Amino acid sequence: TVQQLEGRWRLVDSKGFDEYMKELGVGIALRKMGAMAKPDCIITCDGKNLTIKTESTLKTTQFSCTLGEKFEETTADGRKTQTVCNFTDGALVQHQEWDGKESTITRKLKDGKLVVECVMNNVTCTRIYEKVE
Ligand SMILES: CCCCCCCCCCCCCCCC(=O)O
Repeated sequence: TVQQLEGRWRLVDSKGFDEYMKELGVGIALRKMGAMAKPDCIITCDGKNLTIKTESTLKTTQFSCTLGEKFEETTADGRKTQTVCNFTDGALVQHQEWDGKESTITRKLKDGKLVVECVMNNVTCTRIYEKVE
């Protein structure tokens, strides 16, 4: 259940994230910030409404969405995208679309921690998050 993803999570490990950002076309300024920020990810749900808030000194982002409904997302790197979030096959899937390109971030609960995987054109990433308190 999506509720099982609720809570404040802290990043304990990252992998492939720098390759992904490169794949998107993000420059060093943001690539360095992302590569060195150890953000907190707060996920809360209300029925079908869902909010994902990212917090760090180097950056703070946040967006809300209703499962199954498309919406305009202003990504941390400045992209406006047509995002849809849908909880399917036991994971939260955040599919993005912009300028003919696509990308999807998948968040799932595993062994007690939140495992976030991002993919774009076969280039992927894997961030592990442990619940705070
Ligand atoms: C932290 C911001 C760094 C700037 C680069 C942002 C690149 C956009 C990344 C968007 C995808 C983020 C999803 C990664 C998964 C996660 O939430 O940790």
